[PDB]
Amino acid sequence: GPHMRWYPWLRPDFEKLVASYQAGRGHHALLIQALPGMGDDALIYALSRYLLCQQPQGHKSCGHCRGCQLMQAGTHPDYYTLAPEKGKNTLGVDAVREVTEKLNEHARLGGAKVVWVTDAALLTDAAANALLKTLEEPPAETWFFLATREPERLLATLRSRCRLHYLAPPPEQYAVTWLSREVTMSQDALLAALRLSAGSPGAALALFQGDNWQARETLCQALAYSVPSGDWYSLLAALNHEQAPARLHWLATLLMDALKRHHGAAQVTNVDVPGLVAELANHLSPSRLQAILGDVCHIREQLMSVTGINRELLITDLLLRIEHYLQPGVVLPVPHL
Amino acid sequence: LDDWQSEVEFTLPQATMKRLIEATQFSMAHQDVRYYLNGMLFETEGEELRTVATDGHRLAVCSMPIGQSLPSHSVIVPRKGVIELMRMLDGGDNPLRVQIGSNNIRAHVGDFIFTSKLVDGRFPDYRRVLPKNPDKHLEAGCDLLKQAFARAAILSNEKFRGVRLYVSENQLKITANNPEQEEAEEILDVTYSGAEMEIGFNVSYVLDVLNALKCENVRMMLTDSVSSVQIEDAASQSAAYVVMPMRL
Amino acid sequence: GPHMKFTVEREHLLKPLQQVSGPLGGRPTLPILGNLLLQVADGTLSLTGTDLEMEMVARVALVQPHEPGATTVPARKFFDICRGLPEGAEIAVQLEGERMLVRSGRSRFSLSTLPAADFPNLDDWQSEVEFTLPQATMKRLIEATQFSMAHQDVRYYLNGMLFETEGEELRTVATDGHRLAVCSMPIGQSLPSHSVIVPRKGVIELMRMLDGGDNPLRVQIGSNNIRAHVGDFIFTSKLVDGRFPDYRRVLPKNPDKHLEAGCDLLKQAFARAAILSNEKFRGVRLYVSENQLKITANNPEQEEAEEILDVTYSGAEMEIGFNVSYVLDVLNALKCENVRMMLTDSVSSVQIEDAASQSAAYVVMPMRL
Amino acid sequence: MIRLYPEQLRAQLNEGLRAAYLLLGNDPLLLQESQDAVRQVAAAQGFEEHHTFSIDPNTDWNAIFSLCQAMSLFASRQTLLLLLPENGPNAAINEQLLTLTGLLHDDLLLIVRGNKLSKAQENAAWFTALANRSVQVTCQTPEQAQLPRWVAARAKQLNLELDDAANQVLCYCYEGNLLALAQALERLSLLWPDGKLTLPRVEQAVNDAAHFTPFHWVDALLMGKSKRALHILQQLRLEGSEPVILLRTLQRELLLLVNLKRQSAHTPLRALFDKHRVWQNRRGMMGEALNRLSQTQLRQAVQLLTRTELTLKQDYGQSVWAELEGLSLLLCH
Amino acid sequence: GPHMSYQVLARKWRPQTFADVVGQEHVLTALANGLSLGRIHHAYLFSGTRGVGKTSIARLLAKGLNCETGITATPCGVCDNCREIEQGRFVDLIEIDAASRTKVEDTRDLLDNVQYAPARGRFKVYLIDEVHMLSRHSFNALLKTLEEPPEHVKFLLATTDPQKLPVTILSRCLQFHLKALDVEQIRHQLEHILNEEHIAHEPRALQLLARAAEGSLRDALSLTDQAIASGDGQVSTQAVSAMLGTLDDDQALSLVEAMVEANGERVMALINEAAARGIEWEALLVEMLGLLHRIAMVQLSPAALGNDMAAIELRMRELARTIPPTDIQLYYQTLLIGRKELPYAPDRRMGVEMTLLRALAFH
Ligand SMILES: Nc1ncnc2c1ncn2[C@@H]1O[C@H](COP(=O)(O)OP(=O)(O)O)[C@@H](O)[C@H]1O
Ligand code: BEF
Ligand SMILES: [Mg+2]
Ligand SMILES: [Zn+2]
Ligand SMILES: [Zn+2]
Repeated sequence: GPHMRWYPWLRPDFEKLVASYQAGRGHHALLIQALPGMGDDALIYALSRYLLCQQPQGHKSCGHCRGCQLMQAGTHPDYYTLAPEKGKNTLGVDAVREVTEKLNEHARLGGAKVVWVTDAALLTDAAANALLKTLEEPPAETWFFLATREPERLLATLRSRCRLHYLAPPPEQYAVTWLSREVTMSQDALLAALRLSAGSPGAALALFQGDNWQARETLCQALAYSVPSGDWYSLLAALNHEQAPARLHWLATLLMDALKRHHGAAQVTNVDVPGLVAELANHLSPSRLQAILGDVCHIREQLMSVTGINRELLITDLLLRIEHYLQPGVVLPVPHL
Repeated sequence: LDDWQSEVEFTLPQATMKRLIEATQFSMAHQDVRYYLNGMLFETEGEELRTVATDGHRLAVCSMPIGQSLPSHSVIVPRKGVIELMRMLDGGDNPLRVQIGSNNIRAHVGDFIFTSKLVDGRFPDYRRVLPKNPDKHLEAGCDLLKQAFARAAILSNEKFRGVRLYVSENQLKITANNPEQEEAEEILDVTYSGAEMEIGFNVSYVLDVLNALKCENVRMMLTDSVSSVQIEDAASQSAAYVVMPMRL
Repeated sequence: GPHMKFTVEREHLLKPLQQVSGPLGGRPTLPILGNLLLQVADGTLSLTGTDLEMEMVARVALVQPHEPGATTVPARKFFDICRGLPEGAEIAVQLEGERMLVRSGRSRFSLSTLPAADFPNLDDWQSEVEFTLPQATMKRLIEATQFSMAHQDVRYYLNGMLFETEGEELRTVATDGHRLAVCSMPIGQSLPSHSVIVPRKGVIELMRMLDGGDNPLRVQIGSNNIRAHVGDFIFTSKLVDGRFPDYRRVLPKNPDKHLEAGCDLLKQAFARAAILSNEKFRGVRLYVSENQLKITANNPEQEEAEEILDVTYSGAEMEIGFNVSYVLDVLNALKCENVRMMLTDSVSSVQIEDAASQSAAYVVMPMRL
Repeated sequence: MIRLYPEQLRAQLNEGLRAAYLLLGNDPLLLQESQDAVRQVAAAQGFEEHHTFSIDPNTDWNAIFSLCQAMSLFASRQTLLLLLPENGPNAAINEQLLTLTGLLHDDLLLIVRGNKLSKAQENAAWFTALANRSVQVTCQTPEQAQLPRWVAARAKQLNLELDDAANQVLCYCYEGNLLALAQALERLSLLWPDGKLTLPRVEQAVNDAAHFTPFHWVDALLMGKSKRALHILQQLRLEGSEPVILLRTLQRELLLLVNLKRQSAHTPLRALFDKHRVWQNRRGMMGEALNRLSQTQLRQAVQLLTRTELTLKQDYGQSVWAELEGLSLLLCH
Repeated sequence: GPHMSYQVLARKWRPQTFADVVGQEHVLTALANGLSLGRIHHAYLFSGTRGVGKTSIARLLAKGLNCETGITATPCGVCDNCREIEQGRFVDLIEIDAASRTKVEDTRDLLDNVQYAPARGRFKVYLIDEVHMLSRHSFNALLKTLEEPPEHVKFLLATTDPQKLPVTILSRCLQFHLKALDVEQIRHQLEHILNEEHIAHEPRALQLLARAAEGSLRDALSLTDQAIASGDGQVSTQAVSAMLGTLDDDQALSLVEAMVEANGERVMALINEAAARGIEWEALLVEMLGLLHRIAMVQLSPAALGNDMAAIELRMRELARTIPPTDIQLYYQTLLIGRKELPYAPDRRMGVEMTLLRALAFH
């Protein structure tokens, strides 16, 4: 939201990442890798505020000056943001083109010339290759920042120019404590939120304050009828909310916990639904369970990658295939190639 | 906001600035790939202000004394800045207080304030561009050349208006062909003291140079059928022009 | 083929080409519409410019032995070469078959040629009226009637001027929205009754080429072709058909309020009221009282303009809105210092005649402000 | 504000006119018929000048002050027409309409066409000020329940004596637009000026309406006729019908069919037929569609449909027609 | 003053002469001999993976080609033209990023440009980079100027991958496949750089940095900058190990020995501990793959033990003895496919969990 939100565990990293700029040895580029809602956005914002501030205070930005006063108004003439338009999802060549053509001119306020790409994975590869020159060899006093959920999906070249700084999710107990201070409910839900979100406290907050949690509950209840009866089709309404990737991820997490329960493991992710875990283990055969988990992950990938795919057809075929697999006498697929 | 201190300060007559800009404006790049070309170089040294403009096929240098001791400085002002600078200054008022800083330029003209940001970078030197051993020379009245080239440019190609110069002792000749397989040819009586030479120019830049030269007599310097031409006032050395020729 | 030869001085060649440039170029849809036609007749050169509805012919006098023949040449390039050459240099023009050779001084040029692509009869009139309207007559007539006529209007016939010759006088009328113009010029010749509509662009071409207030002109007006012989040169245009409103039905509307007095004072007042006139509804309010006029304007900028004028009046108190632009054109084309103004109603046409003479009359339908 | 129906507008037009007119609806046949009926009414009342404007996002204030200048005092009486954007009035025109509502004269008759608008759009002040002055016409396309009655009445105003079989086939072939119903009715009337619409006469035309998408291609599969739906697909590919639309039809219909297939073991057929609120004329085919195609057939069909839609989506398009007819030939078993 | 006199090593240590280039002797030799002998081709296409030197070799070639001191394989580096081309302010070397200039307007602009005379150098050279993403129209318009240009026009093409080039574009230009830099070459160049810049280091961290960057010297320098940013401006084994998050052979062998004996509970507890320490999962998978490779080598011929470390080689020898080759092959294949599917996994940790739990399939 307004200037986003600082996150308490982020303070160490920023300090390190500002030292390299205090000494003047700062690499112009930077590819911050951080989970969604982790808090990398606040880090990039605070960095840019320090960089473009005419008087950089020790570890702070200014205290008082116009140089970042224009930053707070979000109207600095050097500070550029590259985010896809609210009505679109792919960052076009045109915006990066405008930013890079306007970079060759001098710094308006006599300071740095800071750029920022809001999310690098959204960059079209044509835009990435238009931005390659600007990243590799920028003009003097030009800096960059980028944010990625993962770096491996980026273009082979763009990350090669940049430093791959990493944001480690906070320790499990600290994250649980912070979320408990923020949101109040049973710790099983909080552990499920953190482990589901791969440790991103911001993503756990989004899960709680977002409706999905209740919808998640819905799914659990639906499975509570499906697995004892072998009637999975009735899950359709639960798995279609334009959140098919996230809901399929929750389903795959449940199946992971069941397969863990087979090879009895001390820790599993879903701790709010142990009875569901036990039931899933009881009814389903391990080979069938792994084939079903593979199909769930495959469908989630197919939905996440290709936009414009029909969600209803995919999920319906998935549920029919699962129902087929629960019938004895079927040959299950195995990952290969 | 606190104003930026200036490292280059001077004051100019409106006539001098207008002459410089008219002399070099048609000679600067538009959206060209080389970022440091889309602008005008304002060199200053001694008591002389010099102005350089290039697009890879053209070069206008205009030097005018100022009488004010000035440091050796360089600066590039982009397309829009200089266009609206020329638009801004038109009257006869003496105040032209020009301030050049590290990143921006401001010219005060009475009640109007000029503002733009400089194209960061270093301009190529013009002296390396002007041929150093011109061993062929030509002379003619400025208006005769300008009218001749305007007349011959009528039936040239549309997008790139190439013309061919045949320069010899007997006379000067210029010809033009177009995609419509139309021929135009004409003769001028320039004084030459050499042998035959064939060169290929673009009539657009030549016509622009002649139009903005604004003198009486003009002298051309030449070295080779591929090297650069150096057109100048036959009565002064305050402005020089270069037109890299055309392949045929 | 036949070959042509010319040695034509530049200055006496420019004015014909410069004049005929009207129906030349201007997005030529065909390779033949954008070119000029040359022909040799006895000791004259005819230059024909065509745009499929307006044909402009210029007669250059020939003073040298010139080979007869006709050709079609790119009009723009010919004009440019003939203009750029040094003053007073005779141009030598020859037809090299498919090419057009032209030489002058130390310069040579070649042109692409078209043998015969625009040579039909090109014209056929009826000539109901053949008045020898002298120069000064239609000069003032057309400058007083053109105004700003119909553009994009669905009523096609309102584009062209209405000519009506009767008795010894010709009445020229023009309707466009609120505004309407008419001039009754006393030709003085026993002339038959005739009514015709001429295209607006033809009118502007005739007025522009007209110039030179000395020579009587021959005007042959039919039902589909109109020809005007302006001294040396000839112009011809098509004719718009009927459905035009009768000026005898829109001019006389039984005016009952009469007013007079200065025209340039009204011009200044109208210009100063146009500053604060409604920018969306162009027009201001006119309060009419006995021997007094008041002009008021209230633009959306919440700026009020008011002026008082000494205009004679013996009728009743009135409040009439009007377009400032239309009436300002009326005043400017009236070429007079005093005007007469007849009011009928706030929704009925308002007449404005010249106080100098009845020869010039106008109508503006009032505005509702 | 007087809300009317397209047939009942004429009477109102005869009784008295309103300075502002609104035509909201998707079906353009009644839109244009109402518009030019009002226009000929105005012409019968002396209105001569008729201005029309196409208001778009490009249309703006400089595209509307000429309009405002038009209807002050020029001659006799005139009319105005506008074309509204696809989403209805925006904030850009929210003020233009307010300005236009400030000047209403008998000199100008205001006509407005468009589709249905958001309930917050008529909640604007200009609409409220235009309530007593304007008349709105409903111009949506109603359901198919009244479609045979409406088309029979229309053919009566078109002087066409339809048969029950002719009515059935003409309705069943053109459930897309009143334009199709019209063009079919006038084609039939011109071909046979007598007006008797015998089924053998009406069936010929060129085909069943057009190559359409759903009707017979899906219906033959519902009854299992391979040859019929297969020829229909051949014709669809002959005319270059968009494969994506065919896939969308299959997605929207086979899912309902799958819903019908379930619960049939533990619930009587008709209870499932009316639980889904599926059309009874469609239920008559849904019956044997469920009876013939078993659950395994449904699973295989949906699997191949998903494979096909996948391969089509990432720009491969690996013989979409071959896989579509494969779907058909599975559904015919 | 405050103009950041410091420059990143990835650009400060860019090659400036044909004797400063690390490796690719197979192309430096050809280029230098072509410069000297009098055979120079009008279109050069340097292709190779990231950070191997296509741009640098092209820029050195430009430096040599239009040097005023003849046309030599050794640019002087002190003249004007060398200095501007090094700075990139030369008029006749024009940098075209093919991602931007792919519309027909820009290609028409380029074809208009090529018809004229140079300005300062002998040759006007267009360094077009990332050529493999010019729109088909751009390539078809560029064919003529790439085939038979004027005398003073030469083209230098740089591409990240030759595959996307229209094959006809390949055929008209001179291909130079820049080989990926070997780990030894990268480590030696890093040693030379770090000794030159008076930065303390030790060879172990150099080997780790060379291994992490898969044959890309620019990547090696990027990791060098990351390793000196953290760890008080020095390169050390602990620093690079923490930066990469790499793990010792002991833990990966614990994983493979628990998984080869179907100790699922132990495997999951080890994964939990590894997540608690927060390792890089791809690193875990590469270590497992390496251990399985070594086990396979030991199985094949007893001579090739695990002797690079030879710390817990007892476990490796025992595991080789006690497991048939088929089972090890299946474990390697499973772990490898799982490694291929980390990006597609909803989470890295859960992707590795999927892969390991699937490896647990055999009894
Ligand atoms: N062959 C090489 N020799 C020395 N350094 C190299 C070599 N290849 C790459 N580098 C290093 O990589 C950095 C970038 O090299 P560059 O030539 O731009 O690679 P690219 O082919 O991908 O454009 C150089 O600044 C240099 O430090
Ligand atoms: F980073 Be290189 F130009 F492939
Ligand atoms: Mg490169
Ligand atoms: Zn500050
Ligand atoms: Zn050199």
